[PDB]
Amino acid sequence: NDIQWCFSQVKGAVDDDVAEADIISTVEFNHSGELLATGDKGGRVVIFQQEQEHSRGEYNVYSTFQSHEPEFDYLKSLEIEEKINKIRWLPQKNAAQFLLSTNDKTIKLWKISERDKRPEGYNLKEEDGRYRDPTTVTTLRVPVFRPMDLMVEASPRRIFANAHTYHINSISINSDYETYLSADDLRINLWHLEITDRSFNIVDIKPANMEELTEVITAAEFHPNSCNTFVYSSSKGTIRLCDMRASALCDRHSKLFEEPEDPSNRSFFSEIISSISDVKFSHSGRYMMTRDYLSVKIWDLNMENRPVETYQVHEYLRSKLCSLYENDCIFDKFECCWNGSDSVVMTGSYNNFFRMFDRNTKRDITLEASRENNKPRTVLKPRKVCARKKDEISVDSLDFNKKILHTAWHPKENIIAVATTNNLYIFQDKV
Amino acid sequence: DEKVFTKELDQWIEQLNECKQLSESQVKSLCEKAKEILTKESNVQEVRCPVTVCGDVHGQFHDLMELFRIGGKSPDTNYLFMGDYVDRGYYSVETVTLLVALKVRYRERITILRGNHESRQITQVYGFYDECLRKYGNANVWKYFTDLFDYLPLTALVDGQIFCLHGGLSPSIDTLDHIRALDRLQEVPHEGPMCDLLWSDPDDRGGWGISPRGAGYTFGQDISETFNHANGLTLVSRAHQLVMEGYNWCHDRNVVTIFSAPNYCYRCGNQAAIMELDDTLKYSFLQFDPAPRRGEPHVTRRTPDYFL
Amino acid sequence: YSAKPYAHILSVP
Amino acid sequence: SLYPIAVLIDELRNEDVQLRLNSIKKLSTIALALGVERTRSELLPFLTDTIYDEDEVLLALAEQLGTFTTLVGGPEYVHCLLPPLESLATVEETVVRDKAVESLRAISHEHSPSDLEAHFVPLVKRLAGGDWFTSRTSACGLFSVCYPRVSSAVKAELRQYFRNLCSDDTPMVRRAAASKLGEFAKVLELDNVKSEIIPMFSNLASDEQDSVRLLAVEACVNIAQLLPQEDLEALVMPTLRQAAEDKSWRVRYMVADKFTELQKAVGPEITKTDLVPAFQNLMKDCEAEVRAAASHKVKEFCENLSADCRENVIMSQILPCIKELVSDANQHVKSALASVIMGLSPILGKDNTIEHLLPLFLAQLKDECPEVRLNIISNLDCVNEVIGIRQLSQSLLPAIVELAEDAKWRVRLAIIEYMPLLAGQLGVEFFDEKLNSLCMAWLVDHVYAIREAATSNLKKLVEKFGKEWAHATIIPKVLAMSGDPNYLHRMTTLFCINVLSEVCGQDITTKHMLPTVLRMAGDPVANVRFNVAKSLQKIGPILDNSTLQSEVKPILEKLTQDQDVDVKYFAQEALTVLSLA
Ligand SMILES: [Fe+2]
Ligand SMILES: [Zn+2]
Repeated sequence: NDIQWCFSQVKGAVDDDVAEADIISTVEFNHSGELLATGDKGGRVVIFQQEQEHSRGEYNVYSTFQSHEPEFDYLKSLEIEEKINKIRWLPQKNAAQFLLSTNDKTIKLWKISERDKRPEGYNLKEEDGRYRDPTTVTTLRVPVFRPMDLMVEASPRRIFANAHTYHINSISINSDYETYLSADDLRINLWHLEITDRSFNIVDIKPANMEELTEVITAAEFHPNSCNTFVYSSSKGTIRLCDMRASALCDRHSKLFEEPEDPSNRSFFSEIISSISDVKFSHSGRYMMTRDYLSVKIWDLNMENRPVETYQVHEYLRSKLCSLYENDCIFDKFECCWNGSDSVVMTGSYNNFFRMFDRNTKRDITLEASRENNKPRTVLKPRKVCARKKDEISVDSLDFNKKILHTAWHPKENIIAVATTNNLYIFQDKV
Repeated sequence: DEKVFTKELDQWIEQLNECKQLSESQVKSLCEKAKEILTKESNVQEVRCPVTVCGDVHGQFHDLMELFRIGGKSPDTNYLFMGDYVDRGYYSVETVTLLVALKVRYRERITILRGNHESRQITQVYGFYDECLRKYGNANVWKYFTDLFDYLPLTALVDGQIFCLHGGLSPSIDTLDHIRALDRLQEVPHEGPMCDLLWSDPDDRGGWGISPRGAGYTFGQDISETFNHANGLTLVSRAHQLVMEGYNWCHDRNVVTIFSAPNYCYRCGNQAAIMELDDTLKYSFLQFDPAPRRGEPHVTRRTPDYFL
Repeated sequence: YSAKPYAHILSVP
Repeated sequence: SLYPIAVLIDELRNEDVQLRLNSIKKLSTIALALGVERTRSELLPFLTDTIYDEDEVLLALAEQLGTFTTLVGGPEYVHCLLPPLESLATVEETVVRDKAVESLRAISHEHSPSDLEAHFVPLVKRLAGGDWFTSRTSACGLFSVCYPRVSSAVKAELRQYFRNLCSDDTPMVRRAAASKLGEFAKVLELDNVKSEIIPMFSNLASDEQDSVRLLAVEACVNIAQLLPQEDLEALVMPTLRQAAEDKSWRVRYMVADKFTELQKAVGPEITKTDLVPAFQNLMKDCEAEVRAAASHKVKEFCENLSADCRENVIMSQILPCIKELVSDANQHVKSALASVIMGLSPILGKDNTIEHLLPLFLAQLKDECPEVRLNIISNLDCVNEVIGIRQLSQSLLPAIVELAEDAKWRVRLAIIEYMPLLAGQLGVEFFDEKLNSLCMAWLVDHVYAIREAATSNLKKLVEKFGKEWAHATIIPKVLAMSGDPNYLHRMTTLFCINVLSEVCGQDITTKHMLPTVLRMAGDPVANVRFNVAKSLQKIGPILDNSTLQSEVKPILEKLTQDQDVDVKYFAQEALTVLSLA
């Protein structure tokens, strides 16, 4: 039945000192699954490598670097944050690894490589310990290579900057191994992975009169297989699927996915809670999952009028919408992810809770990412929230400062990474 | 020899014309000789008609080349810039270097005043220091240029009838003798007549006022009329405010604001203008658009070659 | 809603 | 003296990128000083796997390794260069990989066939079978250099390896295979091209990736040039027909962009039967880029049609589509059509041009876009030889006038740059009657760039129309600007005199232009005065030495006493250059 999730690892400070710069803002596995990268608010990217001797090894620190630095836009006299918005791994070209890291304005291509040898031997001097007198040398010696302890290097290969007027919210690589897209609030640009001085603006929904603004782009993503298909979601709860074969500019959407507005549950907040914060293509590519504030919707790419599935993440927050609006919690941008076989979907919630939904069995579980269970191979108890029986949690006792916004699934195994405000938890199943 | 230095300065000018910087020693020598030239110029410089009065360029080198295309090349055309040669631009270093080189080579043909951005604090905050550090790897160039900026004249007088300055009038300033009595060989203050002359603004509110800029005061039509009547000035040319049409009249054809940076901050989409004063004080405004270019990111809706 | 999360889109110097 | 070469060797380890780049660009000196055996056994192992990852350093190293055939010991030991290049063919940088592949191809020719089969073919097999798709991408470009010079068994192995590469999982390897398919098929036997190259070409042309499918058009061009005409219908033509109707606009754009090459390759009969409807459909395509690409090819495609039915095809099948392309919504489609529609006049003839092409010429001359009008005007050479330009003068004059007085000064500059051609084509009388006023009014434009362009235009017009026309028409008009109350126009007069003195002649310069140059030396504005000094410096060589010693020298001497520093400096420069003092 349900997967027996167990505590495996925790990475971060043992205290509650968030420091506001160590807060994780993105979690991502690579294509093989052995590497796990996290970016934080301070602009740092940390890569953990699975211990290789199916594979249930632990993750240890593999690399660390400063992806982005704080900047100042003199052109607008505004502080440009170094917070890492998205990290996307590229398919493995050679022995090195590559990723794309984006802040609000700039995308960077980073190469992570291992070096295990160094040059040895000198002509005009010794090994930097002393210099040699001129004319003393009468025999050339070409430097040789000698092994050294393995050390990991991270270097920025290409910078894609100054192309987005607004804050970038999405980057997505194309299946052709050649291009990718970056999407800010109102425009989607297409980049070539080896060209930094120009980009192709494929989508532009900026109105002529800015006081007539009604929609913004909240997420965008390429199809996992099809090289011509991509989707982008908006703050109105609609997803536009664009085909790049029809025309050079994708201003005319091929498909429009939107559910009819239910007049039953109308409220003052129905416009805010209907905004889509994340859209993810299934691994098979035949389904599409969108996350709004209160629910997770699964759409068949052949049916546009309604989703095929709808799961309610946290229904007990429906009566507490005003309170969540007062403290700006209603504007949180949660995420969602599929499993390897597109059968289970995982998303986050409040009070360090994350939700698993099984599509085959229609069973949902709530689990807690807490350090109080800091014992490896310990089964996580399911959690229940009461609107108070035994082992239940009252709604008014939930901590809304503890949000699980970023989660990742291992592309092949049953390993999940869950980012709380300051710690990163890695959970495995009972194997 | 004078001839060797003149030839070197010329070659510096043509080198700068394609937007490439100089060496640290070249910049230091240029700044030193520019200071030697400027230490003799009065606070209220006497400029002889005919002359082309230019507004802010704010480090837009290509728009400065467009300005030279519109109005002519120095020394054939007599120019008069009103400050703000740096900050908020991709090529502030090249722009200020070319302007200083032209001033040194053609001191009688080009007159450059001091803008509110010719300060050590402002240049560090708004990217001139950042740009020079990025292009050189040290703060020597910034130090030299900020040392030079102190010597720039505060104001200019054309034919004894047109008053050219960056900011505008000051409550503690009533006669050109008061302006000449100030000490301009210093950093721009946070208060006082010297700061007001570079931070003031015209306004429709009568009398003086409070400038939202944090420095200087806003004056009405009555103040400008009184100043013109007292000093016998036909017109006050002014800058430092962005205008979409390039040039704007105000205070009953007594103050004219000229902005010479088209597409201000590469985003405002405004027009630029330059005011040509003929042999008989006959003013005529030439408006121009940004010089065609691509920008460092060439973001376009036309399909690029890699996708074609 | 066009004020709290939007902000920077509508805000222009 | 081995000190400089020791410095060069040690600079290879330097942390400075520039020092390593300079030392890499001088590896020839290091290898020459080391010798032959030393380079083989010491320098090459050090260069085999370099730790530094700079793209420019790797590119320089890849370029250098392609010329070490002599330094390593000649063709006998040339295989010693295989390892250092092979690693360079694996890096993530496309340009470095391409340079390494080019160097490998360059040094493959020095291999003996035994060495080709013993060292180079194993290298190609290793790269093609590598675990990293950068190696497989690089391996696609190495098959054609080693195929012709190996045995039949090795040829079969290479063909199988290329077939495996054409079916690779990653799209980049398939793109590389599609790119190299034509040059590989060029060296295969015809039977193997029909038997093996054709199935790979068909499979790649129906790929899922658009970037791979669009690479099949060039392969179609290359393959069609090898097969006989009778085989094109059975083998090549269905793939081309499928490509012309492809869903992706990029494949159709590639088809339209290489339409003349396809027309030459397939031949006239297939062009009439198949390519004419394809061109008609491409000109009516729903994508503006495809329509523009097809519009660029109209003249060349129509010109190369078989002369037996060329006119009928153009007038009954191509012309109706051009008529709709004239009124297109897209600016660039209209510009592309305007840049080439002018050249259909010689093909059709006088009567057909008058009846059919002339309305299109008028419609494109009255277009709102300045670029369309400029493109139409720039290409009047072809029409001028079919129908006299006197018939088009009354329609060209309003367009030239509209372009010459545009609000945007760059449009005026663009129409200025074409003025000498229009003046030459339209004749002297028409220019004097109508176009003279425009040229004279350009010199007093507000924008200085327009004045300079008009000055150069005056120079070219003088060069074209001779000295007498310039003397009779423009010179009394350029001299009248000396009295302008604006000093800019006076300097414009001086600049016009400066540029005219080169060509107009010595006698006329001494008799007419000189009296005004010397007269403006007393101008109140110092700018005019030192421009007069520069003018006398420039036109000095044209004048006879007696004139310089008579009137130029006293004027320069007087200018050396001017109050302005610039006037004195430029007068002194003129005196020194002319050696008058
Ligand atoms: Fe200013
Ligand atoms: Zn300013």
